[PDB]
Amino acid sequence: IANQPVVIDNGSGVIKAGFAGDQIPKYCFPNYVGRPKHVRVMAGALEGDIFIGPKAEEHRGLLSIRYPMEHGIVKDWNDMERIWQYVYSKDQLQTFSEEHPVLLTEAPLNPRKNRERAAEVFFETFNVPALFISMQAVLSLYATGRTTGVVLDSGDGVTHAVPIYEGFAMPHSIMRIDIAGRDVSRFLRLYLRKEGYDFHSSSEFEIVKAIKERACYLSINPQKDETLETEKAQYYLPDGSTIEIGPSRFRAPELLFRPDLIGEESEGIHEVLVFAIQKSDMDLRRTLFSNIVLSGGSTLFKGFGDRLLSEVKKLAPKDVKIRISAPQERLYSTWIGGSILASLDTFKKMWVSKKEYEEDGARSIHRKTF
Amino acid sequence: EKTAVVIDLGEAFTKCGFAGETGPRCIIPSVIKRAGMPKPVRVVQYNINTEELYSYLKEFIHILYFRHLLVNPRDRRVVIIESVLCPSHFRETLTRVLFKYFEVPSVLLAPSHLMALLTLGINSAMVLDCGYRESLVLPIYEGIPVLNCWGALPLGGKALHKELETQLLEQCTVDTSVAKEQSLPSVMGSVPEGVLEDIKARTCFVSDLKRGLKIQAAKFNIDGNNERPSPPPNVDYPLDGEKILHILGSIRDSVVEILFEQDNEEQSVATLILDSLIQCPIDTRKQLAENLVVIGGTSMLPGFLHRLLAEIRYLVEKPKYKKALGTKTFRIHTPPAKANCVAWLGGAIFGALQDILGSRSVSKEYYNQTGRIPDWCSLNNPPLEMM
Amino acid sequence: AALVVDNGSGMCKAGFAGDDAPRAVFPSIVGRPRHQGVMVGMGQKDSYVGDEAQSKRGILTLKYPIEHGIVTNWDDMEKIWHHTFYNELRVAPEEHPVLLTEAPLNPKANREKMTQIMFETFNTPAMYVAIQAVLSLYASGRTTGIVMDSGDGVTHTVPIYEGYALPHAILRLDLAGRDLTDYLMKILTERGYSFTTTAEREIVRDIKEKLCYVALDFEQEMATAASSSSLEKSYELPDGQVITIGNERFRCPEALFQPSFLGMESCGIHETTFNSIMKCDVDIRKDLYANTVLSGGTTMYPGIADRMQKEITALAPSTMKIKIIAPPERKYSVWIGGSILASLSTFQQMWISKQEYDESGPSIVHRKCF
Ligand SMILES: Nc1ncnc2c1ncn2[C@@H]1O[C@H](COP(=O)(O)OP(=O)(O)NP(=O)(O)O)[C@@H](O)[C@H]1O
Ligand SMILES: Nc1ncnc2c1ncn2[C@@H]1O[C@H](COP(=O)(O)OP(=O)(O)O)[C@@H](O)[C@H]1O
Repeated sequence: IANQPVVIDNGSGVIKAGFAGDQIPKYCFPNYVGRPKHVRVMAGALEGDIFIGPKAEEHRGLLSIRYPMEHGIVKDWNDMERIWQYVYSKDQLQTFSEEHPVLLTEAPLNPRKNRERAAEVFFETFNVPALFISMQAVLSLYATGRTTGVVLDSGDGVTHAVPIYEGFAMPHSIMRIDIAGRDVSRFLRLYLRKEGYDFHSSSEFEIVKAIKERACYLSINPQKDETLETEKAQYYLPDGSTIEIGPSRFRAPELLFRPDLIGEESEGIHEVLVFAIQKSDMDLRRTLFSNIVLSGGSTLFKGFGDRLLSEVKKLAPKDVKIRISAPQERLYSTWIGGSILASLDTFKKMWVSKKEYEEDGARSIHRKTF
Repeated sequence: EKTAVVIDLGEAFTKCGFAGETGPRCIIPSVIKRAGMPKPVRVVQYNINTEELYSYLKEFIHILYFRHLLVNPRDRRVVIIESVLCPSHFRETLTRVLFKYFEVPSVLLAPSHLMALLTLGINSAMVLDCGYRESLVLPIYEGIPVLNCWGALPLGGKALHKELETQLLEQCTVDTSVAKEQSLPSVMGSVPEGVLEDIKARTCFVSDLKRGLKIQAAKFNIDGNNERPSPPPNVDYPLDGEKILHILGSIRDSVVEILFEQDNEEQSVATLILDSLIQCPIDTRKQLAENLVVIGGTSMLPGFLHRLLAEIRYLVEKPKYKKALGTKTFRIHTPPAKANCVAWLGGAIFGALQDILGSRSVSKEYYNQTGRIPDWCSLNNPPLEMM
Repeated sequence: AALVVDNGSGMCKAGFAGDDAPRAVFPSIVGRPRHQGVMVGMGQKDSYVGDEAQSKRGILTLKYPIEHGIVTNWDDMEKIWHHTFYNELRVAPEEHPVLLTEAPLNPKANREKMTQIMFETFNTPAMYVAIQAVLSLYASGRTTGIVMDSGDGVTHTVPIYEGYALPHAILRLDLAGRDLTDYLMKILTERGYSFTTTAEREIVRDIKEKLCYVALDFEQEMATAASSSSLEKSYELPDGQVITIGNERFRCPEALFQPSFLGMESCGIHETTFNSIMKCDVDIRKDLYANTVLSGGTTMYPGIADRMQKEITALAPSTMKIKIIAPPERKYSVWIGGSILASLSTFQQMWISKQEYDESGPSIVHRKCF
């Protein structure tokens, strides 16, 4: 069918929907289902027992948030189908899944059952004309508009670094760590309890995320900011109450670059970037240092690029040019990439028809993936 | 050398005593008792102008020492943490009040969950420590306690008072001094905590699960499906004021069902151990399942533990933890010393610790020089050993 | 009175000369705990070694001091020898002379530092380094024939004729047991069962040793494995959790015969033996075909000999008879050779004394190699 493809970014945090014709994702809402906290047996209460996006925002205090996706993996498929049904609703986009094809953004190095089951849903639950899963790192390069470049995509669920040269992705140099934006929010909630502010409810977890997104700076020298007395910047809640964040503001995200401090067995965000480049051939290493691209939402932290550049410079070889070319629209880069890829005439060959899936089987999705 | 001191810390506020195991456990509930104040005042508040606190610890400390225990404080110093999560005040303040008011000649500070295993001879996990608020579950490994699998709930029992004030008010006859049946509210706008407590102290108990659930069915009388059994017999509580508070036998039964409701909320009184085992290394779950330790005054609530375990075991069959963990038993390790007592003892134990104690201790000097005491949560813990 | 101490990257086999089997066999690993600023309990060792590090996997970070048969951390290596001599063997290094083992074509720095430590740190009366491949011939009592001593670090093929080595015919490959473990972790994660941490890596290695076997026909075995679920076996983890390895069971050991899977860009272990024989003299090739020995613990995979026989026979001439020598005790074949050589009265002259070291220097080891 000639009808314009619908790009959907499968973000653990916020799902970004829209058509390949669109310059930006129009529809961006949190990737969770909101149910009432109290188990409602009686009538005259909140009906439907499903609140998605602005409906969840309206009844935020009343509902209980449960994310169906953890570290880019779907735990509850029934909830994810309802979310994808909300993508093809009257509220958002308002179009037939039978008419328009879809472009998905699956995380790298996921289990094969997760990929096969995800495809099954869009062919069995939804009667999609055509489906194509694409790599998040590759799409970012289409968005930026360069073939060569290292893509450090730090998301909410997963952080992964893929080195690609002249449109060739080295599968052996790819590194994936589960310590992402979601974990920093969990660690900040722990630090805020150490400041004396409890966030017991699942609804209060969103306010910890809101605090992080509003006020969270990465210090160049952590010892000087630790020694220096803080201003104790107050944050205002919807109710009107104030919270004094203080030193917890900057000493929380430190675990991204130093996860050994809390006691998490990982390399670190600056380490995974350097190692991923070191795996590549000696000829390309210099070109990869000179061409680094930041992607994902967990790069929007204040003074992120300044700290990262310093940490990479010390590990990287001496007298080498290190250029970290960050776009202004890092958060929305992945979807824009998908829109560009879908817009290309080459995509026409890339996607697999519903009829081909019915005849061939499940294996079809694996062979066409790359 | 003279050993040692033990500090109030929560349900624990009543735990004043000194080492070794023979000490009195002097009951201080702890308040001031300041004359111009409404009394008492609980001086034990976070988020308090520290000054207010300053003057309070000064006075308490002075008091406890002053009178309460023979102390001759310059020779024995111990602070137990029953908190890991204490914010830096007031610890800063506690030290601060030492330190100069109270010249303190090195102090070791230590957590309850470590002082917990001291008694069973176990160096391994799980420790659940429940008492005044906020309940903590913390697997302790041999050796490192592992925070990463860190869990916490109310209550423990502070909220039982709303549940009880409320319910007392939702029952309602007081037989007043004028032989009139009157509303509780309004003869009284409130029920002082000491009443509430007393009532609780002796009246609340935890039911067996098959019927703990019929109690739940009272709430939920669904379409008449109620199978909440007859309650026990009613009680005339004598109430002070020469009032009588009649109590239904049915409240004893309900209050305790807070601990255990399952909303759209997880039934967490009951997990904790389950949400952490899924977090813990597989290579150690083998010890953690099976080897469980429960300390804290609130587990003196009878029948608590019955259910508790049934519940947990119950829950082990919810697929969600089941498929996740596979199964096995749980066995309780328990001291003979009482639940409240284990922190206290593991404070006594610590006098044994004297060869070590002054070493793993934070120096007075240092503190005089920086005054910095390390926190696990600080980017500068100095290496104290530089001194 | 003398000691045999094999310095394997995986396992340390130590004992007295003349003994049948090694007295002390433990993993060559150092486990340091991920300790935070929070107070720890009593009976806490700063650095655990061997069985203790294997028992406390949960908290301890396990770091192998030997990488590809090269000692990266010498300070930790000394702690392995210290535990071996004083604790495991219960013997002073001053009393008995120590026989050591080296891989062929190793960095010269290893022998230089090795001899310095034993004579200076441990103050041993004498020390002699031997080639692992040469020792394995003493275990089999064969002067002629090639050996494929495949370890955890590296694999090497050294052809020796009538007790005379052909140095030009020696071939070294970095592909070894440790790389196979990392490959197995990746493909198990694709199946669903995720293993990331250092402790989990060791658990996957224990799983590998039990299930994994070599297929005679790779394509036919995978085709049959795809069809029927008879090869699929279950494994019980330390936790109650049980796993089904499936087709990946026999897929791991294939990398030895086809390194392209791991991405080594090298010839297979069967091709290395053939290539070495081709570099050898034309006359002695017949005897090398007749005496192809398999040594080390990396050749303990069920049916490796059957696959080797087929592949070598295909490469070798049709008229030539190819005989593979695979004794039941291959694992301890290198150490047994050391025990036999150390026991031999002729070897008594070959020892380098402390006096000889002091007079000559550390360069004496390079002169008395071969
Ligand atoms: N029965 C088996 N099945 C599958 N793999 C095995 C088996 N036995 C050994 N291995 C593999 O071979 C590797 C090394 O064998 P091992 O038994 O450690 O001999 P080794 O001589 O100690 N190696 P090294 O440490 O270099 O001396 C192990 O780490 C396993 O990966
Ligand atoms: N301005 C911001 N400052 C700091 N952190 C942010 C900011 N915006 C988003 N984040 C973090 O990044 C997450 C968004 O991740 P996102 O880029 O949507 O992931 P994905 O690529 O999987 O869609 C949020 O949940 C939050 O944790």
